[PDB]
Formats: sequence, structure tokens, C-alpha cells
Amino acid sequence: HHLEILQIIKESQQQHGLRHGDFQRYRGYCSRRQRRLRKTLNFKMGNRHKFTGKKVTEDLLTDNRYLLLVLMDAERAWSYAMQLKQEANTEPRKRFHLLSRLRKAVKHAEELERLCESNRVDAKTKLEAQAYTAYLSGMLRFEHQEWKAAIEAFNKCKTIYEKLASAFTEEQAVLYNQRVEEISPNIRYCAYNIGDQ
Amino acid sequence: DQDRFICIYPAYLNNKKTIAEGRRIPISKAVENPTATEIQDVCSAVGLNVFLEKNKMYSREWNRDVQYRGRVRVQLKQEDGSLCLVQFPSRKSVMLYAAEMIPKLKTR
Amino acid sequence: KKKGKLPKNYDPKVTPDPERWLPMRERSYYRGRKKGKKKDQIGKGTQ
RNA sequence: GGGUGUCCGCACUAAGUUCGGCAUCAAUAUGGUGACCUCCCGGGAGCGGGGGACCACCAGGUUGCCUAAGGAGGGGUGAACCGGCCCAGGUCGGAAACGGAGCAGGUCAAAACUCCCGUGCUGAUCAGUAGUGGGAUCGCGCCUA
Ligand SMILES: [K+]
Ligand SMILES: [K+]
Ligand SMILES: [K+]
Ligand SMILES: [K+]
Ligand SMILES: [K+]
Ligand SMILES: [Mg+2]
Ligand SMILES: [Mg+2]
Ligand SMILES: [Mg+2]
Ligand SMILES: [Mg+2]
Ligand SMILES: [Mg+2]
Ligand SMILES: [Mg+2]
Ligand SMILES: [Mg+2]
Ligand SMILES: [Mg+2]
Ligand SMILES: [Mg+2]
Ligand SMILES: [Mg+2]
Ligand SMILES: [Mg+2]
Ligand SMILES: [Mg+2]
Ligand SMILES: [Mg+2]
Ligand SMILES: [Mg+2]
Ligand SMILES: [Mg+2]
Ligand SMILES: [Mg+2]
Ligand SMILES: [Mg+2]
Ligand SMILES: [Mg+2]
Ligand SMILES: [Mg+2]
Ligand SMILES: [Mg+2]
Ligand SMILES: [Mg+2]
Ligand SMILES: [Mg+2]
Ligand SMILES: [Mg+2]
Ligand SMILES: [Mg+2]
Ligand SMILES: [Mg+2]
Ligand SMILES: [Mg+2]
Ligand SMILES: [Mg+2]
Ligand SMILES: [Mg+2]
Ligand SMILES: [Mg+2]
Repeated sequence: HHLEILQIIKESQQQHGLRHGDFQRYRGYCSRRQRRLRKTLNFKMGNRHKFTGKKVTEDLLTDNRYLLLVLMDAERAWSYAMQLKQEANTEPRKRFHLLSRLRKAVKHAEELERLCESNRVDAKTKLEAQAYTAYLSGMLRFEHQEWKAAIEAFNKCKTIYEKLASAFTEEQAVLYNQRVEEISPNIRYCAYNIGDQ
Repeated sequence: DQDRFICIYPAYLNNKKTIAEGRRIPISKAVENPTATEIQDVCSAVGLNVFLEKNKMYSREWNRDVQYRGRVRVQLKQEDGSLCLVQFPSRKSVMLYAAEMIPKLKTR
Repeated sequence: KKKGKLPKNYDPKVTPDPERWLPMRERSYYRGRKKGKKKDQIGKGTQ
């Protein structure tokens, strides 16, 4: 049924480095975790000497466990991108690699969002995924400085996470209120770039 | 006025030679292995003071063979600067004419 | 105390091997499981 | 008396360690370099001055409807003669000044080999650490009036 996405990412990132800012490590754990999930679930992309596309179809979605796999693809890209943003302050050609990754990060989330359109997944997870996709669409379309699309995705994101926050305990609401506070400055920056003309 | 005649070496027209090899005219118009003997025959035939130096060779010609041997000299102007024939005002034009006529002699 | 019954517990000579329970490689039967390991290695390896 | 550890060809999960196979996307604007092609101008030759089209390698500026990834990575090493350059002799053009195609000889390594780092997919590895379970329970500790 269920999946508390934002909580997963926040605790995982906090435990495995981003507390002291180590995007390279978190990418590493994110990769290792995908390896563990794949080896356990006997869901291998590639057998020696040949490669096959992993398609996360709708059936195995009953396991409420496979979505985490795709979520890990998306987190892996997103982390690598932020890593480059740090290395680009001194290598500017890195910026190009950065953008490529965010685009794939968004692509995974959109496919992930597509998976959560299934009638086998609960409403709360559908909102968490919609908010995640909106959020990455926002960070990509922010690094392209395309302010109107960025504010569209961030307002979609803020509205969704606010919908989730207003439904449960203030104790659990704290995390969601922290995400909206967490991206608010980008929102104000977007507005100041729109109202300049 | 013997020694101010312009020079024509076979290579300027040999379509199976390259520009680094000495060719001066487009490949479309040049002909295959034209010889100094053939060039002289056509230019004397059209009315030009020409003479064949059977014993001169182009520096750029490595092959020491009759078909590549030769230099043809053509008088283009009289001492006062006037043209021998208005029809051939420059070196290029002579080369082109040679290439045009050469195939009609004994190619058949 | 189930003991897979208990009459037999005293019937064949009162108790199991005195080494009994303890490390299985430590007991005096002293088997070290060669061809069974080998069969299980080769099994896991080959997939 | 109960609970629990001590026992096992046990099981699931999570964070780890060590190690092998395969794979390493492109579009461009511009600049340099080499070859061919094609235009002009000048000369009695050798040749001198200049203009475009296009191919392939390097750099590296903007980019992605290219991904399972695919960086403008590094190390060793690596030279024929149907590669580049320098070319005694010699040859060809020259009155000469000198210049051309260039032998012999020496000479220069971008690539391809190869080993990695990075990235992705693998296949394993440890008489395995932790957590929850299971079968098991005379022996042995520990926790419980
Ligand atoms: K070196
Ligand atoms: K050589
Ligand atoms: K010489
Ligand atoms: K030169
Ligand atoms: K016991
Ligand atoms: Mg975060
Ligand atoms: Mg890129
Ligand atoms: Mg931009
Ligand atoms: Mg036993
Ligand atoms: Mg492509
Ligand atoms: Mg192309
Ligand atoms: Mg394109
Ligand atoms: Mg390129
Ligand atoms: Mg540049
Ligand atoms: Mg023009
Ligand atoms: Mg010239
Ligand atoms: Mg020139
Ligand atoms: Mg390098
Ligand atoms: Mg080394
Ligand atoms: Mg070569
Ligand atoms: Mg030398
Ligand atoms: Mg000499
Ligand atoms: Mg000489
Ligand atoms: Mg001489
Ligand atoms: Mg010389
Ligand atoms: Mg020189
Ligand atoms: Mg040599
Ligand atoms: Mg190797
Ligand atoms: Mg690197
Ligand atoms: Mg146990
Ligand atoms: Mg037990
Ligand atoms: Mg069992
Ligand atoms: Mg059993
Ligand atoms: Mg029991």
C-alpha cells in the first residue's frame, strides 16, 4: 500500500553524509542499496555478456517494496548532480554533466509517478510521488534559470506538501513543513526574477 | 627573343596528376598523359611560335619516361608587349586549348 | 523436556553423547563436512 | 515455575568487507593542424602572393527527445617506408641567387596495444558483524516472590 517518501530520503541522507554535505558518499550508499535491493528481489538488469532493460511493470507493484528501487535511481542522479554543482565552481564544464543528470532524475520521478497512478497504491503515496516529481522538475527548471516553469513546479510542490501536512499530526507534519520552508527561498528568488520586467 | 618564352611542361595538363604534382587546370578539362610532342603539335597547328624541348623535364616528375618527358615553349608576346594572338592572352588559356584539342589527334 | 519423547531418553544408555550440544565441529564424531560443503559451494557459485 | 541465552546443512532484513566478467552516446559555433579539391593574381623556369568548398585529428565554448551509464580523465608503452618533419649525396629547373620533387641516414609518436581511476550493469565472497524470527531444550549461566 504505503510509502513515506520524504521521510525516507531525509533520514537516509541524514544518516549517510549530507549532514556534513557529502554528496559523493550518499550517491555511493544509494547505489549500494540499489544493488542490495536488486540482488535480494532477483530483479537483475544484466546477466553477464548481455544487458536487458529493467521495466518496473505494474504487477510486482504489489510488493510496496519495488518503488523504492526506482526512487533510488532518481535519488542517485539527483545526488550526482549536486556533487557536480560543487565541482563546477572550479571546473565549469562540469555544469553540463550536472544538467544531464537532473533531467534523468526528473525522468525517473515522472516514470515513478506513472507507477503510482496504479489502482494498487494508496492516496498518500500518490501525493508523496506527485510532490517529489514536482520538486525535481523544479530543481532542473531552476538550474536552467527558467523561472516561470520553476515557480510552477515549486508552487505545485508546495501546494501538495501542504495538503499532506494539513491531514495528519503536527508531530508528523513537522517534516512536511520543513520541506516547504526548505524550498521557500528559491520561490522568493523566482518571484524576483519574474517581477523584474 | 628566344629565352622569354612561357613554359608548358606535360604535368600541367595530366589529369592523372595532382596539384602538388604540378597540375594547373581542373581535372574535368585536363587529359590523360598528354605529351610534349602532342602539345607542340597542337600549338604549332593553331599558329603559335612554339618549339619542343624533348630534353627538358619537370622537376616534379619522378618518372623518367618518354610519356612524362618533355617541355613545350610558347612565345606569347613581341618585344613591344603586344599579343601574338588575341585568342591566347595568358598561360592558362594556352593550357586549356592544348587540353581541348589533344584528344582529337591520334586517340582514335 | 519434549525431547522427542523421553522414555528412550533413559532407555539407550541414559543421555545423548555427553559432548551432546556444543560446537558441531568440536564434538568427537569430529566430522568436518567436506563433500557437503563442496556441494554447497558449487551450488551457490554456479547460481 | 516461567522467560531467556548456551545448540543447528536453519530463515528473513539492514548496514558493511574482500574480489573477478562485460561496457564507456552524441549534435554543434569557433580556433589550430594535415591532406585533397577549386578559384583568382605575378613570373622566362623553379616558383612567388592571395581567395573560397570540403574531409579527418586536437583543442574545447554553447547544448540534449543519448543513455544501464558514457567524463572533454590518467599510467605504461608504443615507429613502418605504401606516415610527418630535417634531408649530406645525388637529380630536376636556373647564368646565377636559390628553389622543387626527395634517396641514404637520422629523426618525431598523436592513434592501437595495454593497465588503471571515474561511471554503469553484473557474478560471487566471508566456518561474518547487527536486528527480528524459527526449530531445539535433562546438561549451564542470567533475569523474575
Ligand atoms: K610521456
Ligand atoms: K623516414
Ligand atoms: K641537394
Ligand atoms: K614546404
Ligand atoms: K535450555
Ligand atoms: Mg533533501
Ligand atoms: Mg552532457
Ligand atoms: Mg541556460
Ligand atoms: Mg542439535
Ligand atoms: Mg547518439
Ligand atoms: Mg557529422
Ligand atoms: Mg540533436
Ligand atoms: Mg565534438
Ligand atoms: Mg575556443
Ligand atoms: Mg571567388
Ligand atoms: Mg602556385
Ligand atoms: Mg601557393
Ligand atoms: Mg587524459
Ligand atoms: Mg599503475
Ligand atoms: Mg599512419
Ligand atoms: Mg635530424
Ligand atoms: Mg646539389
Ligand atoms: Mg645542380
Ligand atoms: Mg642543372
Ligand atoms: Mg637541393
Ligand atoms: Mg626550404
Ligand atoms: Mg628516411
Ligand atoms: Mg583488467
Ligand atoms: Mg575523474
Ligand atoms: Mg536465535
Ligand atoms: Mg531460539
Ligand atoms: Mg529450522
Ligand atoms: Mg532443522
Ligand atoms: Mg519453546
